[PDB]
Amino acid sequence: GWEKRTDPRGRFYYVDHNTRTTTWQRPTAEYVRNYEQWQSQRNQLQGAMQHFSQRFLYQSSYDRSFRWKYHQFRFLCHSNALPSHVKISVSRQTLFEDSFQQIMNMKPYDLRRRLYIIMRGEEGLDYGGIAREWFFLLSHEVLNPMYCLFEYAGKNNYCLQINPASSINPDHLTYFRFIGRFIAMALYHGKFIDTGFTLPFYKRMLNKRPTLKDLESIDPEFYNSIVWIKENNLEECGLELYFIQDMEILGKVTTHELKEGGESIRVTEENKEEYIMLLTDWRFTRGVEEQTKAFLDGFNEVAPLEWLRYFDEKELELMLCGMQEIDMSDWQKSTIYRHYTKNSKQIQWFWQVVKEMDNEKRIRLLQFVTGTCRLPVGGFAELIGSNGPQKFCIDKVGKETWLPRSHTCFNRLDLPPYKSYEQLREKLLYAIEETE
Ligand code: NA
Repeated sequence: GWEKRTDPRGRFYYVDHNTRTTTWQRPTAEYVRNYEQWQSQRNQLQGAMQHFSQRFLYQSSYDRSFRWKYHQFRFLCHSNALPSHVKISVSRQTLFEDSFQQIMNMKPYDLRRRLYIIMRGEEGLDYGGIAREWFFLLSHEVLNPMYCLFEYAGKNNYCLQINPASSINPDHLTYFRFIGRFIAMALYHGKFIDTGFTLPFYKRMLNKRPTLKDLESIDPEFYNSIVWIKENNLEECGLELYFIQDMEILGKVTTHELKEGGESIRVTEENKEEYIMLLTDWRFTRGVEEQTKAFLDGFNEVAPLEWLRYFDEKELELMLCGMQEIDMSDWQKSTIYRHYTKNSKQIQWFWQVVKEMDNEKRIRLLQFVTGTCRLPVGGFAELIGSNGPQKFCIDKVGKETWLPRSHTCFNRLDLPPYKSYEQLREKLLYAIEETE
C-alpha cells in the first residue's frame, strides 16, 4: 500500500503497508528494498552479539603511540566525570524511541555521569553487559531507513553516508544531534558501536581534509573519473567540464558552483588540480552540512571534539569500534594473488612482516587495506567491499620506489616487486604507520 495520513501538527506522512512502517519518505521500491535488507541485519544481531562482545581495548596503566594517546584520553574523561549517575530506561523493541526521548531531555553534562541502563521488565542489574548490548543495538537502530537519517552509496551496506534528502524529516537535525550525543557517550564510557561510519566521516570530527584517495572508499566509480582526469593528463580530448556539480534534491535539480563563476570556467590542464581538489571537497560536504554540524554540536556537548585532536581517522574509529584478534591463519587462507603467487618472495616477505606485527599494527594494516578496523562475523572469508563480499587480495603493481597502495572498496593491496625483505618491510610499515 501507500496512504498519506496526517500528523497532529498537520505535517503529511506515509503509511507503508508493504513494510508495516510509517515514514516521512515516499515508500518506493527502493525504500522497501532498503528496509528489508536493514531488517535482516537487525535479526542477524543476537547471534552476532557474542562476536561484538569479543571487542576489546587495552587495560589502563615510547610515546606518540595509539596506546598512550588512548590512556591519556581515558584520563581526560575520568577527570571530567561528574558524581552520581544517569539511568536510561528502554525496552528491547522500543530501544530507539526511548533512548532518544531520555538523552534529548537531559542536559549534556548529566551524560558524563556514570552510565546505567535498564532493560524494562527483565531481571539483572546493569554492570557492563546491558550497556554493551545497548550501545551495539542502538548503533544499528539509528540506520533504519524509516527515520531518513542515512543511505548507502554502493552495494547493499557499502559506504555509509548522510542522506542529503534527510530534510524530509522535520526533526532531521534533532536526530543527528542525538546521534552525536550518543556516539560521544560511547567514547566517554568505553563502550563500542558498529554504526559503520567511514574513515572520511571520522576525519570531519577531527577537522581533517578528506582526499582524492578517500573517494575510492565512497564512490569508486566517481574516484576513477577523477583519476582519469588527473592521470590521462589529456590533449583536452573528448572532455569538456566546467567547475560545476548538479545535485538532485528530492526531485528538483540544482547546479552548484565549485567556485565563483564556475559554470563559466572550463576545466583545463594545470587548472585541473584546483578542480579535482574542489570536486573532492564538494563530494563530502554536499547535502549534509547542517546534519553534520548537528552531529558535531551533538557530539561536542558531551565529549569536546578538541579532546580528539591528536588522533588520526584510524585511531578514532578504533576508539569507537574496538580491537579484535587478527588470526593470521584466517587472513592467509582468505587471500588471493594477482600477478603474484603464494610462493612469490614479496608474498613470503609480506607475511613475514605481518608475522612480526603485534595485533594493533595488524589492525592498522586491516584498516589500510579495507577502510576499517571492523573484521566481520566469520572473519577473513566474509570480507565485504563496494561490490559485495570480496576477499583480501594482493597484486604486483609498481615500481620498487613506490609505496604500497590500497583499494579499500575491493580490499586489494597493490604490492610492488621490492628487491628486499627490508625494503618491503619499511615500505609496508611506512604506508601503514603514516606519520605519527
Ligand atoms: Na572494504
